[PDB]
Amino acid sequence: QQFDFRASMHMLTSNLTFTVYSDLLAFVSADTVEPINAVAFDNMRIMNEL
Amino acid sequence: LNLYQKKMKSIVEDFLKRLQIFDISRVPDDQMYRLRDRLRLLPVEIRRLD
Repeated sequence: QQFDFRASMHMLTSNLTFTVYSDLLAFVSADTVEPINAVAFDNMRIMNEL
Repeated sequence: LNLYQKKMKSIVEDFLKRLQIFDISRVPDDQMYRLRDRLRLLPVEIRRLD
């Protein structure tokens, strides 16, 4: 093929400046009550024989 | 008093002890609880209650 400039010159649509994140989750801050205080769908208290 | 945290495995222990003969450590937490289960239904002594 012969070469024709015009037709080979294309413009470019590119976004600009990302920052890709993996793992995710991590951003989650989470603690836990003290075991002696649990509950199931029940809501009364899992493990309740003092 | 809502003491949901003064796990009663406590009182029973002392109780039994105070009537020597019984090798406390050498008796499963179980029986002990059941022991509370019965105690609970007992009337304080006016004195006590009052």
